[PDB]
Amino acid sequence: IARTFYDGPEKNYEKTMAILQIEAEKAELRLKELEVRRLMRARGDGPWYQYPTIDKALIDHSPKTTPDN
Amino acid sequence: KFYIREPPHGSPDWLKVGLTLGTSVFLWIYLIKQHKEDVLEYKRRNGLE
Amino acid sequence: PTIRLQEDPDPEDENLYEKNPDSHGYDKDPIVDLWNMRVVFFFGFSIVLVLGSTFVAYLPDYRMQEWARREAERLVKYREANGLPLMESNCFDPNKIQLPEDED
Amino acid sequence: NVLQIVRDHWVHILVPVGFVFGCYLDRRSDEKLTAFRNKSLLFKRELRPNEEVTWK
Amino acid sequence: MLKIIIPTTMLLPMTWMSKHNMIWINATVHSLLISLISLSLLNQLGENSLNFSLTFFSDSLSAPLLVLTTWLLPLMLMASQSHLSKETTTRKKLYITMLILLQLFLIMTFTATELILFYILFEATLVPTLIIITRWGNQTERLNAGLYFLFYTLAGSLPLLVALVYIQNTTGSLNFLIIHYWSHPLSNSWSNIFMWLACIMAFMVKMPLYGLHLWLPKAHVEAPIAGSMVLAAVLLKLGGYGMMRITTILNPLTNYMAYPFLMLSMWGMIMTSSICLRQTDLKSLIAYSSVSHMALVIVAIMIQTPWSFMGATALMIAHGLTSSMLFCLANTNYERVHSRTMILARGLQTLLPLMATWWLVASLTNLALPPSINLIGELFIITASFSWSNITIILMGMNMMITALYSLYMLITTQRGKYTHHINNIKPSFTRENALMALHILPLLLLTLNPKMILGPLY
Amino acid sequence: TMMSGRPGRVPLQFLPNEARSLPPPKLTDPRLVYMGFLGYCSGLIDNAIRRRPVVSAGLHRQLLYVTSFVFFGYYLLKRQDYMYALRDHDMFAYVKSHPEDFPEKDKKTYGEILEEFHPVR
Amino acid sequence: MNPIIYTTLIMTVMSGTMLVMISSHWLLIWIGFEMNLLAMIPVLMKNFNPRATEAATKYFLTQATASMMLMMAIIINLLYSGQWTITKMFNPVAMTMMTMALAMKLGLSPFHFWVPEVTQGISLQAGLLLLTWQKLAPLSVLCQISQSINPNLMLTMAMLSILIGGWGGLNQTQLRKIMAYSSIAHMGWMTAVLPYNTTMTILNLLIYITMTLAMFMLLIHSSATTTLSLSHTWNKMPVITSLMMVTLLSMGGLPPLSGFMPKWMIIQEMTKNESIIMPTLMAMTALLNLYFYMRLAYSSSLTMFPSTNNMKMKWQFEHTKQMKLLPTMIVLSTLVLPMTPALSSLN
Amino acid sequence: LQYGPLAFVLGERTTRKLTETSKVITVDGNICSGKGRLAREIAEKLGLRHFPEAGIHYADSTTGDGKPLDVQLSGNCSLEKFYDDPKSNDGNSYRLQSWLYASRLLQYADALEHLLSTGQGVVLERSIYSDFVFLEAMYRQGFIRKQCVEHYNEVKKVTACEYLPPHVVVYVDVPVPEIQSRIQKKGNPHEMKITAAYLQDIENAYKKTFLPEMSEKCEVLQYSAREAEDAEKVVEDIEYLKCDKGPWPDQDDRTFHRLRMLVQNKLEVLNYTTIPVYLPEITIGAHQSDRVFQKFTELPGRKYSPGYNEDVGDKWIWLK
Amino acid sequence: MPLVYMNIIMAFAIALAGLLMYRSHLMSSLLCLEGMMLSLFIMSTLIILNTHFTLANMMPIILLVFAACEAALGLSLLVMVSNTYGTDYVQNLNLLQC
Ligand SMILES: CCCCCCCCCCCCCCCCCC(=O)OC[C@H](COP(=O)([O-])OCC(O)COP(=O)([O-])OC[C@@H](COC(=O)CCCCCCCCCCCCCCCCC)OC(=O)CCCCCCCCCCCCCCCCC)OC(=O)CCCCCCCCCCCCCCCCC
Ligand SMILES: CCCCCCCCCCCCCCCCC[C@@H](O)O[C@H](CO[C@H](O)CCCCCCCCCCCCCCC)COP(=O)(O)OCC[N+](C)(C)C
Ligand SMILES: CCCCCCCCCCCCCCCCC[C@@H](O)O[C@H](CO[C@H](O)CCCCCCCCCCCCCCC)COP(=O)(O)OCC[N+](C)(C)C
Ligand SMILES: CCCCCCCCCCCCCCCCC[C@@H](O)O[C@H](CO[C@H](O)CCCCCCCCCCCCCCC)COP(=O)(O)OCC[N+](C)(C)C
Ligand SMILES: CCCCCCCCCCCCCCCCC[C@@H](O)O[C@H](CO[C@H](O)CCCCCCCCCCCCCCC)COP(=O)(O)OCC[N+](C)(C)C
Ligand SMILES: CCCCCCCC/C=C\CCCCCCCC(=O)O[C@H](COC(=O)CCCCCCC/C=C/CCCCCCCC)COP(=O)(O)OCCN
Ligand SMILES: Nc1ncnc2c1ncn2[C@@H]1O[C@H](COP(=O)(O)OP(=O)(O)O)[C@@H](O)[C@H]1O
Repeated sequence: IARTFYDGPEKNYEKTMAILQIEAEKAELRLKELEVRRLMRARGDGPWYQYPTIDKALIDHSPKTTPDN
Repeated sequence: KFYIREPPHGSPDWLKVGLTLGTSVFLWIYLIKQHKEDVLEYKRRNGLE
Repeated sequence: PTIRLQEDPDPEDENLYEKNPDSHGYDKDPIVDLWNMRVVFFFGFSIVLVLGSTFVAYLPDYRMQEWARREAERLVKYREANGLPLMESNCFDPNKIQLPEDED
Repeated sequence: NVLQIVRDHWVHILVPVGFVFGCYLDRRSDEKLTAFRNKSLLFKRELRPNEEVTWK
Repeated sequence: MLKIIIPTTMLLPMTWMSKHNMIWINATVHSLLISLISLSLLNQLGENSLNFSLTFFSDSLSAPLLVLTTWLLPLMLMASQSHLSKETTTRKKLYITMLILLQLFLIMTFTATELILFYILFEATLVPTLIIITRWGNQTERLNAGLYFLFYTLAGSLPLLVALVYIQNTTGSLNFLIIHYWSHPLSNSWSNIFMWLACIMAFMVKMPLYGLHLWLPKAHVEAPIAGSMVLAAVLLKLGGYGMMRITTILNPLTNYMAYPFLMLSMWGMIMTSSICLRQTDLKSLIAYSSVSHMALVIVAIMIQTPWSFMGATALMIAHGLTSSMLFCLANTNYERVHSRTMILARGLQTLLPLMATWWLVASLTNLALPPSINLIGELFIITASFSWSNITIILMGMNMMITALYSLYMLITTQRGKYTHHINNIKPSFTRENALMALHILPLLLLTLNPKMILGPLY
Repeated sequence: TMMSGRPGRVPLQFLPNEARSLPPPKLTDPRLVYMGFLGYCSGLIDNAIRRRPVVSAGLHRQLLYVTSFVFFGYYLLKRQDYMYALRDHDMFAYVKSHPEDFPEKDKKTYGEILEEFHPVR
Repeated sequence: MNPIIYTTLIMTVMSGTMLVMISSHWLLIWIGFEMNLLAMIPVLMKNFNPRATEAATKYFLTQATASMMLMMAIIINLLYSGQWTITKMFNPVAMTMMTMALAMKLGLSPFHFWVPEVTQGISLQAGLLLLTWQKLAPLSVLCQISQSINPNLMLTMAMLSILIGGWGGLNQTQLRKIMAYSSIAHMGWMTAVLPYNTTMTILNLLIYITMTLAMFMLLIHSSATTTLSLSHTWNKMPVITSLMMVTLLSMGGLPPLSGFMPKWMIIQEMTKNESIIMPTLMAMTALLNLYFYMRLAYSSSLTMFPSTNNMKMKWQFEHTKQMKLLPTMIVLSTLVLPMTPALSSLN
Repeated sequence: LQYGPLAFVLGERTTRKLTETSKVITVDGNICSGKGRLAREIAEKLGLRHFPEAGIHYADSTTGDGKPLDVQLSGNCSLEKFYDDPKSNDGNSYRLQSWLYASRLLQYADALEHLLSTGQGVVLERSIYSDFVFLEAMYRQGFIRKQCVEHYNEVKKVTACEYLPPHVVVYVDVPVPEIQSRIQKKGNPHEMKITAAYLQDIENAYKKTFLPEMSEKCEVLQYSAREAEDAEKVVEDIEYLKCDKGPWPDQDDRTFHRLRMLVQNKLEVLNYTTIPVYLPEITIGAHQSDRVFQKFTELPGRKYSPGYNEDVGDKWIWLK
Repeated sequence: MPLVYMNIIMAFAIALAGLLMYRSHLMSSLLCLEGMMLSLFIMSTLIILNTHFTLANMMPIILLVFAACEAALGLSLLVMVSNTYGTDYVQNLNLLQC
C-alpha cells in the first residue's frame, strides 16, 4: 500500500518547508507594503499618491504690456 | 412542418457562419503571434535567450 | 363558481409493488430498477465497504507509533543501564536558556 | 453494436478521466515546491551515484 | 488533492449529459467511486499535516469529515430518488446539481488552507442548501425556514469576515500554518473581547449554540430528506471545524470568555434533551437531539484539552451518521403515511420487522451504547469536563438519563404497541430503504472496530 | 488615488512599453482557462435564452464567445501582472531610499525572549 | 419619437458624460452636466403619459438645483483661489457645497427622495439609463476631488443611503421602486470607500452596473413591472426566472457570486484603516437588501404562482427582438469572483 | 432585414405603399347572418385579403403547422359546452369569451401588420370593437358575473386603445325570427339551444352601442338580408365613400412606425391579456399550469424555436 | 472680502431658499431658478472684473446661454403639466406617491 499509493515523508516535509517559506515571505511583504503606503500617503515623497499640480508649461513668459507684469 | 418557413434558414446562413468562423480563426492566429512576439521580446530584454 | 382556481385534483399514491411484485423500490421500469439495485449493492457493499475497510485496516504506520515504542525502549534501556533518572523535568537543556538577570 | 452503446455510455469515462487529470495536476503542482528538496537539516542525504532527485 | 475535487466537477456534466432514465445510476456509481478515492486521505501522519499544494492541505481532523461528505452524497441520492419520481428530468438534474455543488463546496471547505478561502466556501454552502429547502420542500413553512436559516447564519458570519480581514491586516497572513507558528497571546482588552466575539459567534450560530438554535428545527423539519441529511450530518460540523481551527489565535482570552457559552451549552443541553420528551413531531425530536449533542461538542471545544478535542471529533462523526440514519428512518414512515405526527402510525414492528431492527440499532447508537464511537466521544468529553470541574458530572449525568429516555420513548411509540386500525397502505419495505439503512449503520460499527481514524490530530 | 498620478505615465496606454520586459502569461494559464469557461457559459446561456438546444445549437457562435473571452483575458492578465510588478518595484525602491524608516532589528532567539505562559486548566 | 432624434439625444447624453470625464476645466464639467440634463429630459418622456411628465419635472427640478449649487461652489472656489482646474478644492465651504450638489445629483440620502419616484414614472429602458449611465459623471467628479473630501460628511451620507435603501426597499411591491432603492444602497456602498480608495469605488461601480444591466434586461425580456406580473413568468419562460433568481442572489452579496466581491474589497480597504465599526454596520444593513431580493426570488422562481388561461396563447409565440449582451451580463454578474485580483488593472 | 428603427432611418416608409384601396373593412352581423359570404365576395371583388372569423384555434393556424392543437393545450374552452350549459359553475362562458377576445386581438394585429407591410387592404368578419356584444348578451342572460365584465373592460381599455379603428363598418341586419329559422335549418344540434333573448341582446347591443360608437370615427354601411346577396352593389357603395372622419387621415410616418413596431411582436400585443387579476373562471392553479405547460412542450415542433426542432425535419442545427 | 460680495451671496442664498420653498405655482420656482442664474452671473462678473483675468470674460456669456437652456426646458415642462391638469400647481404632481 505504501509503495503503490504513497510517498516517503521527505517529500511532504520539504514541500511543507517550501510552502511555509512562501507564506512567511508573503506575510512580511504585505506588512511592508502597508507601512510603505502609510508613509507615502503621509509625506507625498513617493511615486504613489502623487496628486496633480498645475503644469508650468502653461505660463506665458512674454512682456505683458506693463513692466510690473 | 412550419406554416411559414422560419426566416432563420433551414440551412445555415453561410454568410454569418463564414464571418463568425473567420473572426474566430483570425483572433486565434493573432493571439498566437502576439504570444510568440511577447516571448521573444521578453527573452531579448532580460538577456535569457 | 364557488371555487378559486381551475386546479388539478391531488393524485393518489402509485404503489410500485402493483405493476412489479418484486420492485426493489428504485425505478418504475423493472430493468433499470434491477440494475440500479445491482450497482448500488455492488459498489456500496462489495467495493467501497469491504475493500475500503481492508485498505484502511492495512494502512502503513505513517503515524509513527511502533517507531515511538522502539525509540522509547532504546532510551529506557540506555538510561537504566547508566543509572539515569529515566526522564528529566526540563524539556530543553537549561544551558541554552538565558533567563533575565534579575526580577527585583 | 459499438457505435450506439458508446454514444449511450460515453458519460461513464468523465469521472475516471477527471481523476486521472487531477492526479496529473497534483504532480504538476507539487513539482513547483522543490525549493528545499534534499536541503532539509533532517533529511539532507548524499545522492546515490545513479539517481538525480531524492523525490519527484 | 485535485484527484477528489475534479471528479465532482466531472459529476456535474456527466449528470447533465446522462439520458433521462440513467441519472440516478450514474450519479450513485460515480459518487461511490469518489468516496472510495477519498478514503485514501485517512493515511495521516503523526506530527504535521498533508500539505498538498499552496491552497489545500489535510490533517486527521478534516480527513474523516471529507470521507463522511463523500460517503453521504450517494446516500442522499438513494433517499431522494423516491419522492422525485414524478419530477421532470430537467429539475431532477437540477436537484442532483444542487447536491453535487454542495459536496464540492464542502470538500474545498474542509481543506482550504487560509481563513478567507475557508470563509468563502463556508458561506457558499448556503446557496445550494437554501435552494433545495425552499424549492423542493413540501409544506408552506419552507419559505420561512429558509429565511431563518439564511439570516441566522449571515448575521453571525459577517462580523467574522470583518474580524478576519482585520486580523490579516494586523498580522500579515491568514494561512493556518503561519497563524499557528506565529501565534501570540491576546491581551485582556475590550477590542480583543469583541474580536473574540466576532471570531466565535459565526461558529456558535452554525453549531448551533442554545439560544441561537431556533433556525435548526424549522430548517430540518421543512427540508426534503436529502436536505435534512446534509444539514444534520455535515453542515452542523462546519462550526465545530471552524472553532477547532480559529481557537489557536484566541487563547488566552478564551479562559474568561468561554464561561457564558459553557453555561448556555450545558443548561441548553438539559433543556433541549427535555424538549424531546414532549415532541409530537418526529423530525423536530431528531432536530432537538442534534442540538443537545452539538452543545456537548461546544463544551468540548471550549474547554480546550486534548481529550476534549478527541471527544469532539468522535462525537461529530458519530452524530453525523446517527442523525442521518434517524432522518431516513423517519422519512420512510412519512412516505408511508404522509404525516409527521409520531402517534399516527403505531406498532410498526408487527408490520415492518427489519425496519424495526433498523430503528432499534439507530436508537441504540443515539443513546451512546458502548462501545460505539458515540459513547467514545461522549465519555472523552465527560472526562475532560470532570477534569475541568467535578460538578459537571451532575449536568452530564442528567443529560445521559434524558437522552436514553427520549430515544427509547421514540422507539416504543413508533414501533411497539398495536398498529392503528385505519391505515392499510403500509407496504413492505423496499430493497432501497433497507440498503440505505445498512449503508448508514455498517460504517458506525466498522469505525468502532478501528476508532483512531476519527479521534482527531490530538491522537 | 495612490496610483492615479505617477511620473512618466501615458494617459490611455493600457499597456506601457516597459511592460514588455515581463514574462507573458502562458496560454495554458488557469485564469485564461477560466475566461474560456466564462465564454462557454455565456454561449450556453445565449442558447438557452433564445430557446435553442443548449449544448449543440450554435457551434460557431459558441466558439466566437470562447475565443473573445480568451482574447480579452490575455491582455487583462498582462495588465494585471504589470500593475502588480509596478507596485512591488515602487515599494522596494521606497524601502531602499528610506533606510531609517525600515531598520533591521536585532535577531533574538527563543531561548532569550521571555514569553509569559498561560496554563490551560 | 423619430429614431434619428432618439439616437441624437442618446449620443448627446453620452457626449455630456464624456465631456464631464475628459475636461480639466470646472466650467467645461458644468457644461457637460447641463448638456447631459438637457438631452436626458426628453428620453424620460419618450412614452408620453402624466406619470412620465411628473418624473421628467421632478428630475429636472432636482438636477437644476444641483447645477445651481455646483456652479456656486465653483465660483466660491474661484473667488478664494483664481483656479479653474478641477483639483483639491482650496475652500472648505465651496467643498461642502460641491459635495452636497454631487450627492443630490447621485441620489444619496437625505437627497434620495427623487430617485424612487422618477424610476417608477418612466419606462424600463429610461430606468436602465437613469440607474446605470447617469451615475458615472458625478462619481467621476467625486473621485477627482476625493483628497479634499470631508470624511465626516461623505461617510454620514453613505451610511444614511445604505440604511434608507435597505429600509425603503422592504415596503415595495413595484419592481422599479425596488431597483431604485437598491440603487441608493449601492450608491452608499460606493461612496463609503471613496475617501480611502477610488479604485474600490470604480470596482463597485462596474459590478453594480453589470448586475443592474442584467436585471433590467431580464425585466424587459419578461415584460414585468410588478411582483405579480413577474409571478407569471415561470409559466412562459422558466429559464429567465432561474437566471433572474441567480442574479438576485448575486445582488444580495452572498458568495461565491460576483456581487460579494465589491463589498469584500471595500471592507478590506476600510479595515486597512482603523474603520472597524462602519463596515460592520454596512454589512448588517445590506442584510435588508438581501431580504427583499429573497422576497422577489420567492415570488418569482422558488415557488409557482397561479397563472391565467390566456397564457396558452403566449406559449405559441417567440420573443421577437433579443437584446444583445444579456448572456454576457448574466455571466459577468454571477461567475467572476475567481478573477478578483484583476482589479489591479483599475489603478 | 426585419422591420425596425434601422429599416426606418434608411428607406422604408409606409405612406408610399398606401394606395387608397387599403380600407380596412369589418363586417358585423347577428349570429347566423350572411356576413361571411358577403365578406368573401367583398374581398375577392376589391382585391383585398379576407380574414375568416377568428375562432378558438385561430392562433394555432399562424404558429407551427397550421393544424389546430388540443383544446386542453389551447383555448381550454368550447363553444358547444356554452350552448349546452351556459351557466356551468366551471367558468366556461367567460373563459371562452376572454379567449375569443384575445384571438380577435391577435387577428387584428395580423391584419394591421399585413396592411402596413404590403399596403394591400384587409376584410375582417368581426373585430375587437364588436366582441363586447356577446359579453353583454352573456351578462344580461345571467351567464357571467359582473366581475367578469369588469375584467373584460380593463383588458379592452388597456389593449384596444393602441390600434386604429377600421375604415368601413359593414353591418348585415337580419331580424331575430329569420336568424332563428336559419339556425333551425342549419343542422347543428348545439346551436338550436340558443334562446331568442340571447340573440335579442346581441342585436340590441349592436344597434344601440356598436353602430352609434363607430359612427363618429368610421363609415357605417347598414344593409338588410335581401341587400346582402348582391355584393356588387355593396362593393360599388364602398368605392364611393369619403374616408374623412376617422383618425386615419391624421396619421404620419412616425405614428405608422410605432404602430408597425407594435403589430409585430405578438407577445407585446398579448401582454395585457394576462394581467394578474384572479378571477376564478380564468385563474389556473400552479399544478395544472405546470402539467399543461409541460405537455405543451412535448408537442412535435414546439420544444425549441421555429428553426431548431430536429424532430420535425430541421437540419444543420449545429451550424445555425 | 468686500461687502458687495456679501450682498451677492445673500441674494443667491435667498433665491435658493425661495426655490426650495414651494407655494403653489410652478412659475414662481422657475423665477427663483432664473434669479439664481442672475446672482451667479453677477458674482462671476465681479470676481472676473476685479482680478484682471481677460480670458474668463466669456464664461458669463456661456453661463447665460445655459441658463436660457434651463429656462426653456422648465417652460416646456410647465406647458405639459398645465395641459395635463389645467393649472401649474405642484399639488397635482403627486401620482408617483403610489
Ligand atoms: C464550481 C464548479 C463548476 C460550477 C460552475 C457553475 C455551474 C456550471 C456553469 C453554469 C452555467 C452553464 C450553463 C448555463 C445555461 C444552461 C441553462 C439550462 O437550462 O440548461 C438546459 C440544458 C438542458 O436543456 P436541453 O438539453 O436543451 O433540452 C431540455 C429543455 O431545454 C428544458 O428547458 P426547460 O424550459 O424545461 O427548463 C426549465 C428549468 C430550467 O432552469 C434551469 O435550467 C436553471 C438554469 C441555471 C441558472 C444558471 C445561472 C448562471 C450560472 C450560475 C451558477 C451558480 C453556481 C454557484 C452556486 C449557487 C447555485 C445557484 O427551469 C425550472 O424548471 C425551474 C427550476 C427552479 C430551480 C432554481 C435553481 C436554478 C439555479 C441553479 C443554478 C446552479 C448551476 C446550474 C448549472 C447547470 C444548469 C443547467 O442543460 C444542458 O444540457 C447544459 C449542461 C452543461 C453542458 C456541459 C456538457 C459539455 C460536454 C460534457 C463533457 C465535458 C468535457 C468533455 C471532455 C472530457 C474528455 C473525454
Ligand atoms: C496483496 C493485496 C491483498 C489485500 C488487498 C487490499 C485491497 C486494497 C485495494 C483498495 C484501494 C482503495 C482506493 C484508494 C486509491 C488511492 C488513490 C490515490 O491516492 O493513489 C493514486 C495512485 O494511483 C493509483 O493507481 C490509483 C488506482 C486505484 C483506482 C481505484 C478504482 C477501483 C474501482 C473498481 C470498481 C469495479 C469496476 C467494474 C465495473 C462493473 C495517487 O496517484 P500518484 O500521485 O500518481 O501516486 C503517488 C505515489 N506513487 C508515486 C508512489 C505511485
Ligand atoms: C447477518 C449475520 C449477522 C451475524 C453473523 C456475523 C458473521 C461473523 C461476524 C463476527 C466477527 C467479528 C469481527 C472480529 C474483529 C476482526 C477484525 C479486526 O481484526 O480488524 C480491525 C481493523 O478494522 C478496520 O480498520 C475497520 C475499517 C473501518 C471502516 C472503513 C470506512 C469504510 C467507508 C464507509 C464510509 C464511512 C464514512 C465515515 C467517516 C470514516 C482490527 O484493527 P487493527 O488491529 O488495527 O488491524 C489488524 C491488521 N493489522 C494488525 C495488520 C494492523
Ligand atoms: C441568546 C444567546 C446569545 C449569545 C450569548 C453570548 C454572551 C456574550 C457575553 C460576553 C461575556 C464577557 C463580556 C464582558 C467581559 C467582562 C464582563 C463584565 O462584567 O466586565 C466587568 C466590568 O464591569 C462592567 O460590567 C463593565 C461592562 C459594563 C457594560 C456591559 C453591560 C451589557 C448588558 C448585557 C446585555 C446582554 C448581551 C446580549 C446583547 C444582545 C469585569 O470587570 P473588569 O475586570 O474591570 O473588566 C474586564 C474587561 N477589561 C479588562 C477589558 C476592561
Ligand atoms: C463583472 C466585471 C465587469 C467588467 C466591465 C466590462 C469588462 C470589459 C472592459 C472593456 C475593455 C476596454 C476598456 C479600455 C481598453 C483600452 C483603453 C485604455 O486606455 O484604458 C486604460 C486602462 O484600461 C482601463 O482603465 C481598465 C479596464 C479593465 C476592466 C477589467 C477589470 C474588472 C475588475 C475586476 C473584476 C474581474 C473581471 C474579469 C473579466 C470579466 C485607461 O488608463 P487611464 O487613463 O490611466 O485610466 C483613467 C481612470 N483611472 C486612472 C481612474 C482608472
Ligand atoms: C445570530 C445572531 C448573532 C449575531 C452576533 C454578531 C455580533 C458578534 C460580536 C461583535 C461583532 C463585531 C466586532 C467588530 C469586528 C472585530 C474587529 C476588532 O475586534 O478590532 C477591534 C475593534 O473593535 C471594535 O471596534 C468593536 C466595535 C463593536 C461595534 C459593533 C456593535 C455590535 C453589537 C455589540 C454588542 C453585541 C455583540 C454580542 C452579541 C452576541 C449575539 C447575541 C480593534 O480595532 P481598533 O479600533 O484598532 O482598537 C485597537 C486600536 N486602538
Ligand atoms: N364573442 C363570442 N362569444 C360567444 N360566442 C361567439 C362569440 N363570437 C362568435 N361566437 C359564436 O361563434 C359561432 C359562429 O358565428 P357566426 O359567424 O354567426 O356563424 P357563421 O360562421 O356560419 O356565419 C356562432 O355560434 C357564435 O355564437
